[PDB]
Amino acid sequence: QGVDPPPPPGPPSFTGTKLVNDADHPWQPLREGDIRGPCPGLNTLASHGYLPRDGVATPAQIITATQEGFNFENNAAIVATYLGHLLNGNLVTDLLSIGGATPKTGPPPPPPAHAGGLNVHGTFEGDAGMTRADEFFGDNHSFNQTLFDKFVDFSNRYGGGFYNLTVAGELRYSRIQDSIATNPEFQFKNVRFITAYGETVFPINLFVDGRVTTDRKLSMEDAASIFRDMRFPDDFHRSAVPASNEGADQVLAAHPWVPGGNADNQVNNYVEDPDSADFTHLCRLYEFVVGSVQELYPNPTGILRRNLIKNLHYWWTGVNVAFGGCDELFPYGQL
Ligand SMILES: *[C@@H]1O[C@H](CO)[C@@H](O[C@@H]2O[C@H](CO)[C@@H](O[C@@H]3O[C@H](CO[C@H]4O[C@H](CO[C@H]5O[C@H](CO)[C@@H](O)[C@H](O)[C@@H]5O)[C@@H](O)[C@H](O[C@H]5O[C@H](CO)[C@@H](O)[C@H](O)[C@@H]5O)[C@@H]4O)[C@@H](O)[C@H](O[C@H]4O[C@H](CO)[C@@H](O)[C@H](O)[C@@H]4O)[C@@H]3O)[C@H](O)[C@H]2NC(C)=O)[C@H](O)[C@H]1NC(C)=O
Ligand SMILES: *[C@@H]1O[C@H](CO)[C@@H](O[C@@H]2O[C@H](CO)[C@@H](O[C@@H]3O[C@H](CO[C@H]4O[C@H](CO)[C@@H](O)[C@H](O)[C@@H]4O)[C@@H](O)[C@H](O[C@H]4O[C@H](CO)[C@@H](O)[C@H](O)[C@@H]4O)[C@@H]3O)[C@H](O)[C@H]2NC(C)=O)[C@H](O)[C@H]1NC(C)=O
Ligand code: HEM
Ligand SMILES: [Mg+2]
Repeated sequence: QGVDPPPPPGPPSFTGTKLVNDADHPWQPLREGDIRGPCPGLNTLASHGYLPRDGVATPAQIITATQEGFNFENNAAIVATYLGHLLNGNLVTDLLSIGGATPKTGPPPPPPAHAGGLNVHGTFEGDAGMTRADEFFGDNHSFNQTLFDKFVDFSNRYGGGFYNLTVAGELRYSRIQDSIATNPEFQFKNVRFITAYGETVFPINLFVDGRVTTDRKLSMEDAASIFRDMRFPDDFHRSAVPASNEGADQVLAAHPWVPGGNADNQVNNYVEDPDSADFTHLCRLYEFVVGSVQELYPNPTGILRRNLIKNLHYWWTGVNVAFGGCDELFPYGQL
């Protein structure tokens, strides 16, 4: 009772700004069974009906929604979506939960695979987020007001009351320090190291109304609306261009940092990891995930094997462009 996975959707026909908070996409409250998770973007899209409102969707639905709702760039959408799906989705039913585990993704895969959703900590979701607390403290998915207060503080201190690139640079480093000091299991390597810098600029490039073209900066009201209430600002117009992680290099430059983590279940004991992916060694990330998938799926056969092969190729198509050329791996051979 499986599905044949379609290739990834391409870019939208129209790539300009438009009203996305419109009559066909109203904010609605959560009903019982509806799933939300650590991504404010996907949360908002589900709560406006760009995604299924229950928070379970196909990879193709996620790509279309991120493009339609926010003008997320096509390749960035492919890289993030199939990463999330390979690690956390059900490859047979072609369904991914944007939060925790649910029967809505269908019959479970064979362990060690889990199809447990974007909430699963360790390989995609990780530490030193802006509005979510590290998993060590007990909840890696819920909005956290204490962290949002720090968001506001840093915006007051560095951005005249608004979130801009200067704020992003300072906040990213401070949050890393918070975790070093307080989380003995703190990890900041591989996937998390790369995705964390991109996440800090998404509020600027995607959450700021697209009619704003000079001095792009996010108000705390708009930040609260998306990060906490999963709601587009009134009359929200998406980015006038497809966009992703522009400026992430500047965030790293403001406080140069190396992948690693706290060693030996001890705080204030951050050790570099020289084998981790970084921004000049991106193909390492590709290989780490192919390997993680091999751990989840040690001996797949049948429809599962087929869908794995397809989804792996789909992910490579995005990664190849985004990382500037990586040799494709074939852990389960070819079709
Ligand atoms: C995110 O948000 C933040 C917040 O909104 C934003 O910050 C702004 O960033 C810009 C720069 O990008 C800031 O503007 C710059 O300010 C520099 C520092 O200003 C001080 O020093 C000036 C130079 O000193 C001379 O004069 C003093 C005596 O006053 C003397 O001791 C020195 O020896 C020296 O001779 C000084 O002129 C300036 O005072 C003026 O401005 C203040 C207000 O800031 C005003 O109260 C004064 O009356 C007076 O008008 C101040 O004391 C400054 O050096 C710098 O100038 C360069 O650039 C301009 C053009 O941009 C050139 O004309 C000039 O020749 C220099 O090359 C520039 O003006 C701005 O102040 C920040 N705003 C805030 C609120 O912090 C970030 O940019 C945002 N980040 C992103 C990524 O967007
Ligand atoms: C919302 O998110 C926040 C931020 O993550 C959560 O709050 C944190 O909760 C943890 C767990 O209780 C706190 O951890 C402890 O912090 C000590 C350091 O405190 C200093 O620094 C912080 C900021 O960096 C200041 O707030 C604080 O006043 C101090 O100046 C550590 O020394 C503690 O270590 C002990 O426990 C660990 C774990 O068992 C051991 O490994 C250590 O050896 C040691 O015994 C500890 O880590 C943390 O301080 C909190 N941070 C903040 C900023 O408040 C919220 O719980 C979360 N939920 C909510 C409330 O919405
Ligand atoms: C394309 C598919 C997407 C996937 C699979 C995805 C997945 C994730 C995951 C798993 C996290 C949590 C990582 C963490 O902080 O621990 C996350 C965080 C985040 N995502 Fe997404 N995301 C996607 C698209 C988007 C889009 C389009 C935006 C913006 C419009 C966005 C904005 C964010 C932001 C800002 C965070 C950080 C939240 C915080 O630190 O408080 N994402 N995403
Ligand atoms: Mg996190």
